[PDB]
Amino acid sequence: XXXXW
Amino acid sequence: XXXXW
Amino acid sequence: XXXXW
Amino acid sequence: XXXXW
Amino acid sequence: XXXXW
Amino acid sequence: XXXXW
Amino acid sequence: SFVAAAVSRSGPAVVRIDGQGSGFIIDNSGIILTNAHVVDGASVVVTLRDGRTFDGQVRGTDEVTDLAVVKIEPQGSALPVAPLGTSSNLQVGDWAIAVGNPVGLDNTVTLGIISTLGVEFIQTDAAINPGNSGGPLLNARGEVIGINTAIGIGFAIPIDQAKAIQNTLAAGGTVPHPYIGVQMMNITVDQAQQNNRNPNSPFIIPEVDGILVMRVLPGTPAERAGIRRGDVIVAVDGTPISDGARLQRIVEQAGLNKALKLDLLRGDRRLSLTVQTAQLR
Amino acid sequence: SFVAAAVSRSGPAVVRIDGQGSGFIIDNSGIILTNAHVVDGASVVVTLRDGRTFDGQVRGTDEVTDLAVVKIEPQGSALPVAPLGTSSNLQVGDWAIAVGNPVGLDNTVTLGIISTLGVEFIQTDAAINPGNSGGPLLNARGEVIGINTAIGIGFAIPIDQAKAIQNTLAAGGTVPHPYIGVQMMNITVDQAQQNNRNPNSPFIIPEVDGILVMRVLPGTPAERAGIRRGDVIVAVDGTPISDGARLQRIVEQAGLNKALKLDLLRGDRRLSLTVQTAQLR
Amino acid sequence: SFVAAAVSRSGPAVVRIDGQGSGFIIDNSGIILTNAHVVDGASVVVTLRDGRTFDGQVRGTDEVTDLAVVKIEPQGSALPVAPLGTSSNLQVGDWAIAVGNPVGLDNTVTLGIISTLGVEFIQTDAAINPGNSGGPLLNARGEVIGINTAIGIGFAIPIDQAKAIQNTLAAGGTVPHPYIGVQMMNITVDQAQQNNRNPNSPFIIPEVDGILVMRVLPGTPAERAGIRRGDVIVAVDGTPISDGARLQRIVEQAGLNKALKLDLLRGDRRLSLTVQTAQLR
Amino acid sequence: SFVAAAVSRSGPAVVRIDGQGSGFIIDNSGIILTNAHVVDGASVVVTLRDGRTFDGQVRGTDEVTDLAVVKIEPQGSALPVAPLGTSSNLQVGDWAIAVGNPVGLDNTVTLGIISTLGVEFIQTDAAINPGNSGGPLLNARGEVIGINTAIGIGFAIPIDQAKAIQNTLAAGGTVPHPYIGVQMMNITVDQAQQNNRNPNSPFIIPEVDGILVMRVLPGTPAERAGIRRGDVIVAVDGTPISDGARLQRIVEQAGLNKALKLDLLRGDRRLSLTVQTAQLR
Amino acid sequence: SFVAAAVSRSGPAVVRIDGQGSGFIIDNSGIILTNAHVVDGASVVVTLRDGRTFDGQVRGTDEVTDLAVVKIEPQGSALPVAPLGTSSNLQVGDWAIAVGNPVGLDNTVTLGIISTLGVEFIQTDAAINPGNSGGPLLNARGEVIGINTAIGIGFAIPIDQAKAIQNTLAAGGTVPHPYIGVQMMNITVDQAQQNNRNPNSPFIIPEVDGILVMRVLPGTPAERAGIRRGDVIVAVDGTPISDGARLQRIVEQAGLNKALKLDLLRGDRRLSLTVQTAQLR
Amino acid sequence: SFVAAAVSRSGPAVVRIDGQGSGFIIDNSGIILTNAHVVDGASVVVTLRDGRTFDGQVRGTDEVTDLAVVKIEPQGSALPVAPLGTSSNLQVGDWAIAVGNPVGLDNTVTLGIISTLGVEFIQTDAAINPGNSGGPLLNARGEVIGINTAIGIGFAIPIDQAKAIQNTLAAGGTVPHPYIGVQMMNITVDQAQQNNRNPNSPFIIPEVDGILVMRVLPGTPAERAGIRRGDVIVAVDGTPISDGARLQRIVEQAGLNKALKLDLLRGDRRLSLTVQTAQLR
Ligand code: NA
Ligand code: NA
Ligand SMILES: [Zn+2]
Ligand SMILES: [Zn+2]
Repeated sequence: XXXXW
Repeated sequence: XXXXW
Repeated sequence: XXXXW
Repeated sequence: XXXXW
Repeated sequence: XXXXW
Repeated sequence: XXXXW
Repeated sequence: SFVAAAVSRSGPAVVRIDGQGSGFIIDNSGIILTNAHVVDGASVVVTLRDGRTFDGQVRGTDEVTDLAVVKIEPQGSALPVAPLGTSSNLQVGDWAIAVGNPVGLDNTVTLGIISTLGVEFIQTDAAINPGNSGGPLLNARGEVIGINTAIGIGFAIPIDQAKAIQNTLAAGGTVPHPYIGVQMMNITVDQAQQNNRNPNSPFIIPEVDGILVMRVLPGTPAERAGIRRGDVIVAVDGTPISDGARLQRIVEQAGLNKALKLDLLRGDRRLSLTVQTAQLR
Repeated sequence: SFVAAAVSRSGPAVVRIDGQGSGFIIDNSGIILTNAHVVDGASVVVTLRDGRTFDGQVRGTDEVTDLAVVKIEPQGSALPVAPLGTSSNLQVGDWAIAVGNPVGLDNTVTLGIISTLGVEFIQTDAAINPGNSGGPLLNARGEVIGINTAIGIGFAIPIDQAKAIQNTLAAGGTVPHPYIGVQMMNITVDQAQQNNRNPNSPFIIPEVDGILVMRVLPGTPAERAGIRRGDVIVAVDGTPISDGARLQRIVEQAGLNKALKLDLLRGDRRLSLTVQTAQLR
Repeated sequence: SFVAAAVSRSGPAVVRIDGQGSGFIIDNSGIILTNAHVVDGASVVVTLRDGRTFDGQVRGTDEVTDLAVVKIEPQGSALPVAPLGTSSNLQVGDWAIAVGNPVGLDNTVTLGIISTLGVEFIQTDAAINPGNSGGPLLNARGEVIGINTAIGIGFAIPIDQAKAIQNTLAAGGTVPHPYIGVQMMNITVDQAQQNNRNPNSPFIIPEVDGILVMRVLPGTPAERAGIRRGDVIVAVDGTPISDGARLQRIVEQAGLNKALKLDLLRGDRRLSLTVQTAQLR
Repeated sequence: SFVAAAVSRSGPAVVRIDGQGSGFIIDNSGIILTNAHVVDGASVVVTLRDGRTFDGQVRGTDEVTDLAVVKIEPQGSALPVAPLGTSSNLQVGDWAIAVGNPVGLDNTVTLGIISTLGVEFIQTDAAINPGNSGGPLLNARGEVIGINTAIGIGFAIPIDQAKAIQNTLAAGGTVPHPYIGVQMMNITVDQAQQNNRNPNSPFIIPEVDGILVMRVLPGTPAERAGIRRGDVIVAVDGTPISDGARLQRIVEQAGLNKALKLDLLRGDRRLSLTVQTAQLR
Repeated sequence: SFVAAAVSRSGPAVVRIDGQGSGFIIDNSGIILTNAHVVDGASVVVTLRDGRTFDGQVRGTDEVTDLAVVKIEPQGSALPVAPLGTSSNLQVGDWAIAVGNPVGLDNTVTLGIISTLGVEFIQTDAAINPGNSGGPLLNARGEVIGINTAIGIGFAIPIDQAKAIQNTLAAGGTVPHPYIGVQMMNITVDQAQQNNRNPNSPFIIPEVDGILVMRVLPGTPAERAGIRRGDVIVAVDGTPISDGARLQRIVEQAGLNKALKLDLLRGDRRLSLTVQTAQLR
Repeated sequence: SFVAAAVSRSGPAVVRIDGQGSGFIIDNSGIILTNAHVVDGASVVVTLRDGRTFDGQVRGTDEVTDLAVVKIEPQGSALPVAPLGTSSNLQVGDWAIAVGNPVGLDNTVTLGIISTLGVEFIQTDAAINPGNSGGPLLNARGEVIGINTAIGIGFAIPIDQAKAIQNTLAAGGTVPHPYIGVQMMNITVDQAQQNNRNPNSPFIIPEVDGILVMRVLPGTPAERAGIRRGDVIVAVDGTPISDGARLQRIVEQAGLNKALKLDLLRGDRRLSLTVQTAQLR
């Protein structure tokens, strides 16, 4: 997963 | 607290 | 010298 | 500028 | 030389 | 030993 | 060399922007593309390859895409223009030419290939550095297909991407980047129940496959909606997800200030909250 | 100097042990105290201040107290003996003299005071180093009250402590150190519910004040009894605890291989398990 | 040990303040001295040596002297009080006892001497650390003569100094520290004309002996009065100076917001400006 | 781009192996080549470019050649196969294409040339990294000529090399690598007698040109045969040697457990010993 | 590969010079070009690609151009010769082939393009390293156009440059490099008066645009003529300058030991001095 | 404090020498002792505690003892003089007071004890630093017994040592320090034949106990006499030695330029050479 935001 | 063990 | 300030 | 020398 | 081994 | 010199 | 013909074609449009960095002129009006990180928030001096030092203002910026639109006033000789290509038909292994203008008189040029393709981002084994950041990445024919971005593999913002937000950054510089503020991770049952058997894991994941909220970012719609670390969003809408990439999409497909309900379980409890999408900044 | 009289009194009994380190002779039989970490598991050569190089064997070791008992065979001139004092009446601010024998002919001597008192451990602003580790820490009268331990504040194992396990390490070298394998922490409601309001805390603590299991050590009675990180042991026996120091005691008061039930809650669930105390190693 | 009697006398008044640090109670009202840097701007919990955890507020702070006055409410048993001595009669070589309370139950105590004397600042070879910072430095009789300040030589704010600004920090916490914002240096003709013969010195000093303005600090009365780097203040008032220490004095003897004319030459030009003294912050 | 046609030809056979790394399928049976260091001794999951996640076992490993043979079970669509070329006719300056599969869906591709030739090892200025290690190195036509090995110059194990030990690592994974355990060096009279005139050289070399034993490795046939550092093997068999590379050969031409006599002189003494070749491990 | 034909053409002339480095043979007489920094002042052994180890002497050196001319004696087989091209017609984007001989038997070869053009210096994205330093940089046809110089962008001394000083370094090795010893900088009014408004700038620049003497180098014609740091040379001859690059030229156009008057102002004073050009060393 | 009386007694004689460092006045003539490393070869300005800035010249230096004799001219008030004690009767554990003058007006004073005794060198747990280097180390009565030397244990050159070479450094500054240039080591049969069984030891020691020449220093009488590394001097004169400390003595007992024969064996060969003692420099 990455997420980021 | 310490714990240790 | 020191100055400082 | 460069200078050098 | 190398050796190695 | 020390040596030195 | 075929690259010489490409550099001869787009090279005269590649300018210096002064912290430093490169850019390139999009049309004779004086519209120049560069990296947003080339422009430290201010609004710079543009030097063309011929030595002409115009004076440019920063008409837009997208921080999250890292690209700006600078403007200069056409006077005297015609402003050289780099021909835009399209990045939607790029092949992995096609030639890539990174052109910069580090001083404002020459063009520094490196050669490589399209190392990988995201559409989303471009990789290349063409040497990309501060010397050409903001400058164009060309194909074998000399039309720009990317925008070099310095941080042996380099990155370039696709040109079809910049096309999209051009007019916006040309005008009022705010691009819609909806978000919620959750650093998520892909979780697997065989990672979950495997986690749940490590005595020193932070929290037991409630089995299943999904997106494990790894972090809630401070002052975000996800903090405000009461989302916690360790939570597992199972379904948005009714759409089951286990991808952390896929969720980033549906947010964006929803507007700004768009309420999205979130079915998630907190260890044992079933929990549904609605975040409202804010603008990433 | 009053310290000169102290060094003259215990100094000739302070020996070199060879990684390196110091030790001191406890009686004319050839019983020598030192740090366990001076003895790298093997069983060394002892040099007295007069130059006599005896040959010593390591008859015991306590790793967790970090102290060994070495033996040498009395021959020729009488083995000098350092007089043992008692550490149970030490005052914070009493003179402390750290004597070592780094070469085996002289005594290096530093002077300080009792910097703090644990009984449990001694602190001193007397310079303690590899040069005197295992050597004695004396009072103003020149009787040993500690055993220097190198790691401006130094540490010394109290002498009443070594007295306790002397005969044991003199004979079969295994001292009873019961344990369970849990790195705990003192938790407070006002730390707990305060934790429970940070969106990015690992696990919600179930309110209360207590011992928050911070870690379960691999291959320990606590891992074997199914204890997890994040657990909260509320009562052992029926005895409510919130101290991580206090729990270390009751374990020791129980024997080795002594079943101790543990009332603990896992988030919401009430959970009682019995660990069986093993020997720390 | 004579220090034991000193620790027994002032030690029970030495408290823990919780980033961390020590302090000591000045009278039964609950007035406690510490370092300003022990108090990170907020207004903390005070633990006495007996275990009593009062709740303290920070009634004052002097950042430039680095000392605060904390207040606690006397209840139950009488608050222990450390007797104040006077630092105006200190001798270089007198015993110095640094007492801290790092945990809130014991007192950690180090011993040294008065290493040097500024009145202005105290140096000591007594081990001074985070464990005793804010705590008192005592003489052989056990009355406080300084306030330990952590940053083998340690520093202590003299006690006569804290006495001066006690009532102020007890009440409204702003101490008069007039200043102008000039980092000066003592210059000598034989340093000046010696400078003036180095081809790569920044600026030629106009011969003479004096205070060479080395730097003008941003947003200061000296920047506002048009003082530049390289300037040489020859006379204030009519008083010729070549000391950078001496000038610091006359500023302070003048009030706050006190206009002081400055005769200075800028290379060749004679120049007189009036700075107005501001409050160091 | 000619590389695009090469990537289109071998690229679909390039797989992800999961520490991480790449590999490539040798035939439709499910035989995959990679680096031994991609396989941390265990026996991994294989992802094809199309997303198909098979499950692979490690049927062999050669640590000293650093290459493994993984096996997957063909099911559904035909396993894509990369066509093997031959490395025996490589020219220095021929195009080199390094293909990896770092994620399991795309192919990352870098372009370079054959930087140098050992047969023994391949060098290339094609960017070789963890992203393509174990993956294939192709020629302009798209047939594999090497196996990328990460450690601007990269290395690749020649493909003719892997061909040799394929069946072996396909079956029982032990390749004959005879050795004796001696780190040797080429010595020259004009290095020897030149050594012998430096007063601070370790040992005088007995003049001559040869292989100076620089080190005897612990637990090796050379330690067991009584070979020492500083020794000079003059003749094996009757074959005079001064090359440290050449000796490595004759060992290998002899079997495993093959007694080889060694004429060597120890300073002055003539000395003949027989080492028996062991398997490098 | 087209590079293979280029390496086949000039490669056999590329030799090893042994600190280490490469070189290449200019004609059958045994004239070899390399970097001056390959030759640590001494006068080395040359190994050809075929293994022939001649013995070379260093007949010249230019330190400031960093290039030497080595000589070997032709014997037996004809010395292979690399064909010289011309660097005066190089295009940015033309292929560049860096050939070295790191061992003396093979040729290590990297491929890139002409990254930028100074005439003055050549940049290339061809990997340039210790392995090929002193070796030739070729065009697509295989004639040398530069001399690799190690210090992803590399540098090469243009070949037309080496041609110029060949005969000189072939004979008596001293090339005319006139100089005065002043590290200058381009100053702008809008940098000057902008400097003059920073209170903490070293010296006020006397407005104007020009060359600001930033440093006077020790033991130089500029120190001897009384030039100081902070000075501003306005006109040499009568020629107004603001370029630090341009001044470097007119010096060189003047001979060695050539008096050049210098109109410069020192803050306020107008000042004219004559430096006499010395030889850079 | 007893130290206050000591500082009051010798303190006024402790001066600043200006790289920096301290010194102390030996008699009213203006004879000052310090460290040779305080004097960077030049011949400094002396500031007394009262502020009087005399001007001193360096009349001698012993580099290997690290101590200088400076001279100042007595004028006006009587030069304060520090009373010399004797270091031949020092006891380990006697008080030690390190006095420096870092500024030239105060005396910085630290307190410790005699940590160990070489006669040869003094150790102390009194804080010794650049602030007091060259300054005196006093006993409880305030007479100098050493000279602080900065490099928690500090070192001091004994005062009886400086007494010896005072007149010499007062006059012509060359002290007899005979030497030969051999870094030796104590070797033991049980270290030797133990060495001789490690296959990777540099050279086999010829059994025995002795002084193993570990290194021959460049340009020394030992290099000139043909001594090599690995050699073993068995007997000088006829005197068997195994001590590397003891040999240093007999050299010194022999004059300068004093031929000393050396019976030594080189592996197998018996070898006798005569070195001639030079002056250490
Ligand atoms: Na002390
Ligand atoms: Na390329
Ligand atoms: Zn101390
Ligand atoms: Zn490249």
